[PDB]
Amino acid sequence: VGSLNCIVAVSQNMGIGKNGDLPWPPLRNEFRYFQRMTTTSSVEGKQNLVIMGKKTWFSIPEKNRPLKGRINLVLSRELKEPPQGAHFLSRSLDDALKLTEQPELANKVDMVWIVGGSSVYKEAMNHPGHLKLFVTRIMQDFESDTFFPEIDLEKYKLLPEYPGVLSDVQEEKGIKYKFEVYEKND
Ligand SMILES: NC(=O)C1=CN([C@@H]2O[C@H](COP(=O)(O)OP(=O)(O)OC[C@H]3O[C@@H](n4cnc5c(N)ncnc54)[C@H](OP(=O)(O)O)[C@@H]3O)[C@@H](O)[C@H]2O)C=CC1
Ligand SMILES: Nc1nc2sc3cccc(CNc4ccc(C(=O)N[C@@H](CCC(=O)O)C(=O)O)cc4)c3c2c(=O)[nH]1
Repeated sequence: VGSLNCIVAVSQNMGIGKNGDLPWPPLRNEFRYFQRMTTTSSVEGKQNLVIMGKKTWFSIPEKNRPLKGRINLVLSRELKEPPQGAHFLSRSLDDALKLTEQPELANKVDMVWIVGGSSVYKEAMNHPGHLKLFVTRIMQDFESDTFFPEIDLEKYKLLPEYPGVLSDVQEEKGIKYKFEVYEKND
């Protein structure tokens, strides 16, 4: 199995969600960035795995679930089976990551992408080991009811470049944003 990664888009006040959707109106190229990052696999005959909490799964429009071209794994202790359209169900992040080492998935999975929400980001974000964060900084405050956990910059180094990530300011619908990649190894 290849690298472990989180990806998120976050406002200045560290918001990621409001009322089961995003705090901001749709940013179509930002959404395409998420698709591109999470789907593109650096390894022949493998695809990437996405790990998400149950509310994040249900926050994706049903037409667009599962996330195509990726293996979709949902985290829940209440569900008894994967939701309609999802591929796997685990009861803890440790369990999900162990599952990628089983015979079913060992040779199928390239990158693992944690796609939220707050509790799985926080646990992944303190998982000792080599981890990257792909963070879109939405450069405005937006009312939110879900937030991204604190990024400890002593351990997460902001990388000064990364191939395939644009470095300048982006703007859609009057909203400026920029792309960042962080890396820790501990
Ligand atoms: N801006 C962005 O990049 C993103 C925004 N979002 C937004 O965030 C919100 C959804 O996030 P959030 O509310 O944090 O909810 P989550 O997606 O984390 O869902 C929480 C549910 O997932 C299960 N769960 C979470 N972590 C684990 C775990 N480690 N092990 C087992 N089960 C787990 C639980 O289900 P159970 O009770 O069944 O056990 C829990 O009640 C929405 O507003 C969405 O739009 C989400 C992702 C990214
Ligand atoms: N940087 C960032 N991280 C995350 S992490 C995360 C986890 C859950 C939800 C979101 C919400 N944003 C979405 C929601 C759905 C889609 C979707 O259906 N996408 C299709 C293709 C897009 C299209 O149809 O062109 C797909 O990937 O094929 C794309 C983006 C995000 C999200 C985010 O918006 N941005």
